[PDB]
Amino acid sequence: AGKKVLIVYAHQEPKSFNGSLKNVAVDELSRQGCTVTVSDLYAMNFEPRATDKDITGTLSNPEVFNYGVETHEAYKQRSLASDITDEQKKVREADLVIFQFPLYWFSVPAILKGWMDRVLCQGFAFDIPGFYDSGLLQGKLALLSVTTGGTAEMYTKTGVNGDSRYFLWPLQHGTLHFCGFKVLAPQISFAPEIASEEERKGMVAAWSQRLQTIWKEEPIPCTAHWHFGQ
Amino acid sequence: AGKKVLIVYAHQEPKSFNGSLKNVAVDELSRQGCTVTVSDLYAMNFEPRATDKDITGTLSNPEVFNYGVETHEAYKQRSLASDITDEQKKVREADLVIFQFPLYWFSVPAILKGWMDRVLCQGFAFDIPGFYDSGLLQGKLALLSVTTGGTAEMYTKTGVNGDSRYFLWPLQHGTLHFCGFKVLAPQISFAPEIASEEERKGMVAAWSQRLQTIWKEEPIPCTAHWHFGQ
Ligand SMILES: Cc1cc2nc3c(=O)[nH]c(=O)nc-3n(C[C@H](O)[C@H](O)[C@H](O)COP(=O)(O)OP(=O)(O)OC[C@H]3O[C@@H](n4cnc5c(N)ncnc54)[C@H](O)[C@@H]3O)c2cc1C
Ligand SMILES: Cc1cc2nc3c(=O)[nH]c(=O)nc-3n(C[C@H](O)[C@H](O)[C@H](O)COP(=O)(O)OP(=O)(O)OC[C@H]3O[C@@H](n4cnc5c(N)ncnc54)[C@H](O)[C@@H]3O)c2cc1C
Ligand SMILES: COc1cc2c(cc1OC)-c1cc3cc(O)ccc3n1C2=O
Ligand SMILES: COc1cc2c(cc1OC)-c1cc3cc(O)ccc3n1C2=O
Ligand SMILES: [Zn+2]
Ligand SMILES: [Zn+2]
Repeated sequence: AGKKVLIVYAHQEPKSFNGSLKNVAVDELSRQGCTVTVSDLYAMNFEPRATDKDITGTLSNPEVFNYGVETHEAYKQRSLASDITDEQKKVREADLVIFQFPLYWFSVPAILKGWMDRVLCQGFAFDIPGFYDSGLLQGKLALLSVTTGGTAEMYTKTGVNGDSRYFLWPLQHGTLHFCGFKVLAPQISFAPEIASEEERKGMVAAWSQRLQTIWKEEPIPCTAHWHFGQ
Repeated sequence: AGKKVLIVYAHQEPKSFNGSLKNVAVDELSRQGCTVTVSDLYAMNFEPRATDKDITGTLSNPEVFNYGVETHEAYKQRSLASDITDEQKKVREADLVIFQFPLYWFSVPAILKGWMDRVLCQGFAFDIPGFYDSGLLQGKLALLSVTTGGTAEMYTKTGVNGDSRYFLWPLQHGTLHFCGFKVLAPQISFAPEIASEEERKGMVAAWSQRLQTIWKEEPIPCTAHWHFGQ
């Protein structure tokens, strides 16, 4: 060994700027000798809803359904639906998880929100006492690669949309950090669509360039102060 | 006369704490003589995924699928999927929209994130320009009614999960304010699974009692400072 990378990718269109950034991630990490896996959520028609279908066979209480409880129990009893256990297997084996998505409403698209809701269950991603620093996925790196509609000016502390780190908190701290990940600095590709075919190629290339030294990188301190303070 | 209310409700179990909060809201608004509609997302089997199935007419650009561009043009042409347009009709008629959901990863369950992704499209909820204070849904009130797993103390600036207002940002500001809603103070029912019987009953009745005077409330100043202080 050797390192393993999972790219969780959430875009409808392979020719898109998200497609290109995913293809460049695959090419470059593959070049370096890395083991690479991609979850293309839309091509998988990945199920985003948290429902009782997520548990196979019979339920620990079919009278009052409690998703958190029943999925925890199904995880321990190897009874989670196979789309979920497949995703968990890829996360278990990965040293680095990259999420590649367009910003939808200051967050992840719903299909990707559902991956997080469904795959990162109690028992697998976290437990009492295994959370934040002690989360079950400790030692793994996570990285957000996000494209925006709005320009970098719009995302400053006194722009319309506030500081980028404001929306990153629920994903980076609330989700990734809670599960044990060390979170690398986000990669935000601002406003690809109102940009020349040449600021674009430079955005794709700095992503490609950045992946070259990805393993030497230091994890951000994932704190309230990092996201909000000075 | 004569207010209209929409409750967008995202929970699997009618007998849950969310279910109760939703029932008391129906009962209380109904008692006041308000017109009440409930979108029960899980029971509608609501589609969270933003796909090309959401447009039924000729695509603007059939070679490269762009979801934001296609749904904007489908909106103006009236070729959006009818599940989207049924929701837009409920929103259009409403004076107040209440979101009732359990916090999933510092945000909304994916089914409800899909509601926001698919229903609040360009042309309907905002335009460029015509957002934030100029958003197209100006005039309407919005309220988040959220239940948590973590306690109020968790949930504080010096607690593990940070201040509760940190995770409201993408939802209150990035989504609702952007579309032009005035945002009412969120209702957060902290840690109902941990609470005693009387503490739960008191939480239900606090919601009930708040709704009695709901139309006399001023919105919050929905800004970086309200969310983040400092
Ligand atoms: C429901 C919804 C909610 C949204 N919410 C927000 C929000 O909160 N905040 C916000 O800022 N935005 C938001 N947006 C806008 C969204 O984030 C952007 O539309 C998106 O990030 C653009 O990424 P893309 O890959 O789809 O762009 P694309 O349109 O696919 O890419 C831009 C251009 O680059 C070209 N291209 C493809 N590959 C390459 C490459 N090899 N090199 C050079 N050019 C290439 C493409 O052909 C295209 O012309 C939202 C959009 C939707 C639909
Ligand atoms: C995928 C996922 C992600 C999550 N992420 C987070 C997170 O990021 N942060 C966080 O804090 N939490 C998180 N949670 C926890 C979640 O927010 C809570 O479990 C949820 O808010 C609890 O609400 P509920 O309606 O399901 O409670 P229930 O378990 O249904 O309610 C608790 C008790 O109240 C009882 N009850 C129902 N109605 C009444 C009434 N009329 N009067 C008195 N008692 C009543 C119920 O019968 C039950 O016994 C997550 C959970 C999941 C499954
Ligand atoms: C500049 O900051 C934003 C840009 C955009 C949106 C939201 C933003 O701040 C909350 C947004 C929602 C949205 C929804 C669609 O269906 C299509 C495009 C969208 N869009 C953007 O370009
Ligand atoms: C106290 O703060 C949290 C509580 C909980 C979660 C995340 C939290 O902080 C980010 C969370 C994720 C989660 C996922 C499941 O499948 C079932 C239960 C869950 N759970 C909680 O109780
Ligand atoms: Zn953190
Ligand atoms: Zn605001």
